[PDB]
Amino acid sequence: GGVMKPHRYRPGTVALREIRRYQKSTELLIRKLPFQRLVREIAQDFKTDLRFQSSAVMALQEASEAYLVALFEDTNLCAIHAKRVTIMPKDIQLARRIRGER
Amino acid sequence: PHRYRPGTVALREIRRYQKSTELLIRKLPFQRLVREIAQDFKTDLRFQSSAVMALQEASEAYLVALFEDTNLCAIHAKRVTIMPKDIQLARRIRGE
Amino acid sequence: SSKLPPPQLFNEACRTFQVISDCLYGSRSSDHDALDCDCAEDWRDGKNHACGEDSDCINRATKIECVIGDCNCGEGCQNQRFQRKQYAKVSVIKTEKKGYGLRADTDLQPNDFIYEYVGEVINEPTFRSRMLKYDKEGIKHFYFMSLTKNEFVDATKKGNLGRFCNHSCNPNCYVDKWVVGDKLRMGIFAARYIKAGEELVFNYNVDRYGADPQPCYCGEPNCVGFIGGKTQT
Amino acid sequence: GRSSRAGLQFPVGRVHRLLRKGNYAERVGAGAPVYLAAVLEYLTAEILELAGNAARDNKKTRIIPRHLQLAVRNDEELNKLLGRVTIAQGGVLPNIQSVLLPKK
Amino acid sequence: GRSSRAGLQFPVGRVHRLLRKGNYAERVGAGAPVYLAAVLEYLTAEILELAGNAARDNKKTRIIPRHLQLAVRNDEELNKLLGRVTIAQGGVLPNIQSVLLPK
Amino acid sequence: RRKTRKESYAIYVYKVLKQVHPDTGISSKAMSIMNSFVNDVFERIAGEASRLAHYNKRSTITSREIQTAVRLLLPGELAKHAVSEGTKAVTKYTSA
Amino acid sequence: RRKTRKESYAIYVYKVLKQVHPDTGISSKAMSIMNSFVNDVFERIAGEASRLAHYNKRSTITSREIQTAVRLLLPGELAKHAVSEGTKAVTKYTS
Amino acid sequence: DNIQGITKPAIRRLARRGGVKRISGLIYEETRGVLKVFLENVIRDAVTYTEHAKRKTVTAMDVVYALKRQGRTLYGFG
Amino acid sequence: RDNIQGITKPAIRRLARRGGVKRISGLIYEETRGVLKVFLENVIRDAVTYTEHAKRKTVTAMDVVYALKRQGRTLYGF
DNA sequence: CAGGATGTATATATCTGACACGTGCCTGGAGACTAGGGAGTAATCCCCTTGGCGGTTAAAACGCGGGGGACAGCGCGTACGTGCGTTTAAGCGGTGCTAGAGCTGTCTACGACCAATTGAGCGGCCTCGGCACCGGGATTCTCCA
DNA sequence: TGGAGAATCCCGGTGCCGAGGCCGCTCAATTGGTCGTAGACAGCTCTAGCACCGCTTAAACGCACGTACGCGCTGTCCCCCGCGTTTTAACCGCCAAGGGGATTACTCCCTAGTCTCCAGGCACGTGTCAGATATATACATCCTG
Ligand SMILES: [Zn+2]
Ligand SMILES: [Zn+2]
Ligand SMILES: [Zn+2]
Repeated sequence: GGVMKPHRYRPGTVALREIRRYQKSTELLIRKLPFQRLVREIAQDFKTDLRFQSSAVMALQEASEAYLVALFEDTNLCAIHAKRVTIMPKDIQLARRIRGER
Repeated sequence: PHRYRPGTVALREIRRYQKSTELLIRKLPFQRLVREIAQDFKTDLRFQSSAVMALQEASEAYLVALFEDTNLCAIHAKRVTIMPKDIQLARRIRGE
Repeated sequence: SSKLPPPQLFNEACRTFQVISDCLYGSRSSDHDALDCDCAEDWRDGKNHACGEDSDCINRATKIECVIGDCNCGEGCQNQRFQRKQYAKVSVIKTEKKGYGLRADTDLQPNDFIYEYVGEVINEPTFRSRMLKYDKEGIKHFYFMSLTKNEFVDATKKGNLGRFCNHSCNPNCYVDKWVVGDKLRMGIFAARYIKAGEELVFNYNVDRYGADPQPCYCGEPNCVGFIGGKTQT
Repeated sequence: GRSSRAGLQFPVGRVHRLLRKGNYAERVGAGAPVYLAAVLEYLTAEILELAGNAARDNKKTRIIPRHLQLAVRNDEELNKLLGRVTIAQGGVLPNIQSVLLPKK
Repeated sequence: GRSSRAGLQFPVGRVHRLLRKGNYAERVGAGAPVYLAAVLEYLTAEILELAGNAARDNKKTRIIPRHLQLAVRNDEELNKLLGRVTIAQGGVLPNIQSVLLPK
Repeated sequence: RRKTRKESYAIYVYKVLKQVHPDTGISSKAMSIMNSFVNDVFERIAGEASRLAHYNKRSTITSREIQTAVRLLLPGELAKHAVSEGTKAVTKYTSA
Repeated sequence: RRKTRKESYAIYVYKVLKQVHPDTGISSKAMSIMNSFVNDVFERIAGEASRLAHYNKRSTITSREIQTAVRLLLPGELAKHAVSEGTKAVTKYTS
Repeated sequence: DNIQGITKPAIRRLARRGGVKRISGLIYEETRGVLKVFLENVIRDAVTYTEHAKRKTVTAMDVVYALKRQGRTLYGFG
Repeated sequence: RDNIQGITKPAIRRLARRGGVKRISGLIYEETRGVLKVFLENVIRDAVTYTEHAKRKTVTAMDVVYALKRQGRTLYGF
């Protein structure tokens, strides 16, 4: 008999499918609890035994995700400018340089 | 018949104009540009000399920063010249 | 080419079955709702295809098909073709060693819709039941392809013209997964230039459970004598 | 009510109180709260209208943050006014670069 | 004078008057203008000291805008404090990218 | 016993929504977003009117200062219609 | 003498310059830049203290608001030395 | 160590919302570094507001005002 | 009129030299003139708005500085 | 070879969590009146803006040769996308405990406020030297034999 | 690589106007009383944040495979640069009206503060519905005799 495995999707097709799915939805893309642990670890270096409201961690996660999404949008535009379709660390560093954060 | 290579004069001008501090746009043409732009908002506007100098300073500083970032984009794209799409990219990254 | 040069029927032909063209599966998916895109048509009477077959329409670029009637282009959307059957022209040629080939009937432009493999989609215990009943019955031709990893397709019961193919180590067509009506389906597409007459044979990439396959009669230096899959199951 | 006298929905009185006790100037004119309430109600109506149209075009009857995000980012002028604000749980506009699509 | 009592050169009285008449709060604490004058004196002293150093490094004893520019841009924290600031007649740092230099 | 009287623009945004589209509702989080937006626009216009009063050595925010702030803040047709609405409002208010 | 009094920070910036650099002068344009800079930083710090007082339902700008605004606006080592100078000045002034 | 808790698939998803099609393997360290700098600045300003207000909990309003100070005002929390 | 061509090619080339540019495409000059027209249009618009509010007929240096301040490109020395 | 118990897909009456509307209450808004000071308006002055003219000459325009860098194709290899199977924390709910936010009460220190005073600081004018500019030689960099 | 050549740098000499200081003046800064509300502080309440735990399962992870895309090389060609020659208009100094910014004088209406009163807005129950869920139910699977 035998299982007959056909050809998979070409590289990029599932990627574009994810592009459309995540640009159409609104749920958070970062895991809430690991991010909360990251927030408490970063806050540790200023005041010991700091407490956070859940809405504060949620506002930080929203702000963080919006900032990274906008940075990757700018990175994608500079990447596509340079005749590539693959972003590189240099691209993000260029984005931050032009934005004035460096 | 002694000619410089296409580009060393560019570097000497870069060192020269980055070393000096003076307005690089011609005063009277820029003042005519300012008055022309101002005509479409209110008729018979007067300008203090210091206001035109402040406009020329801000104009030169903004263009300098824009060209510096456009140059960084050009170098990023494995080139040494600037193209219109580099300026459009720079202004897009900035947020206009 | 013209290597597989009296065409045969479907039910010098192969074994009999029932010709199907619709969804007559076992139970069922894909769950991906394709929403109505704002594609500009250039279509009133068919001067150009609305969701064009090789232009930049967002639905066709990701192996997604519009449903008929709900996309903004209406019915002229060429990315509706699994629901409207814009198939190519093949026929059934009898070959003494390759068996039955889908000979091309018109000279086919590369990178276009050729045909669709439709049949019965089933799960794994009923699938191994089909395997056991068929190799206890004694068939020598096996259509136990996998739509997804879980489900499987079979066309010898109620299939269509996509049965008459084989394995070639140099493929001319290929098969790729598409989605239509929230249903995952399969389509065979060309990649190279296709001339009328030669059989359209691709890479099966079978992981056969048996030990003795028929040899790959492609006769090329790229053929290892047998087919070549992924795992030795 | 002072709001009904100007034909506005937004509270002229509350705006007047916020202006006096919000530490913006020593004195606040009488026409300033009326004018400010008019501008606030107009901008609120414009963005709620664009959001409502976006929600109705997506076959929903409840305005959600996503529809506000679309309302802002799809109207050039409001985009300019609100270019540096983040709308909570709003996502981004569907924008796929042409170059990312397959070739001929 | 309250300036000499607090050991500051900036006028705490003037700062206090600007705070009261500047529509910042209804009441202004007595320690606030002293603290603000101290912070202004520190920032002014840092920028002036760096501009002076740069001026000696250009064989000039009179600080001109170019020296203030060099002073601002060579201090990373002042550059961060003044990233949206433009100094008139300041010019630009001598920064030539490596890729343009002859090889 | 109730907790604390906290004010918001909730009911006014809801009345405006019922005035422009009676059969449309709004989520609580969206109402929060609208409240933050109204407070933001308010803070910007009040800050600019404050700076205008300060720069011209005046201690009164009148409808003129708000009008100039509106012309500075809204880009184009938004400003033109905002000035139209404000003029209507102030006129009808002072003439009744 | 038939001219409106236009205040400045000129003489104080000059005093600070003479205290930090013994033999050094300063041009008119550089003094204008420094004066606008001092007015700018003053406006920033006072605005930040004003909004900080407003946020916490306070109506008074005390040393605390100025201290927090200075720590918010000045990056790193600048903030450290500025808060040191502020505390020093208030300590001397209350005595 | 918790900066690696913002896992590589999540970073990929973040890029996916931004329209990125292919991602180099070296991106993830740069992205975690950028995230660390941004969160450090916003959290530092939030902690400065809490220390001023004599409260031990970082409140939502503190985060909103901290973000607004850096020109990234956030709607939907007050 | 067509006085915007008063900003000539070598002056734009000078600004570019100060910006670190080494080679300039021919289209850069028209693109820069258009960008500068947009920028100056916005700044002069804000300046004229300040001047008309102040009941003055001359745009002063302070109006231009405050206008630049509104756009986060503050100018010192006027 | 045989039905019964069992597993599975299907349509379903229902359950939940978020939203629209009615209820009591309280505090802030509205109305009314008065005082004082900011501002509105007329009037005058005089600074500095606008306009003009003429001579200088430096920069801009323009033309042309040429080189080197942009761009496109080709080819190549490796790294990243996709997928499968394995595992693990994420998430959810459920439970418990107490820190601290939030509100109140009382009191007091601290700043608003006002009048008198006086010197710090600002405008005007006056002086001399740092610098802007120029010329001459010296070094430094570039490029072609 | 070194000599020629152009560009720039350094180093003194002259002129000049602007920095820096003094003088007279005025109004804002300082001091001393006087008071009234903001806030510091202790206490109490009650929400909500943190901590733990079990369970389920969706996503992360690791490896395998393969292809397509990044990157380096090479050719072509064309466009911008270096530079010389010609032209035009900016620029600098000087002058002449005169417009309008800035100040003055004085009045007066508009807004802060206070007092009086009541209903609009907010917290909270109460009812209603998209969307998810446990449940009757039809058809195929195994299951033992
Ligand atoms: Zn389409
Ligand atoms: Zn379509
Ligand atoms: Zn073969």
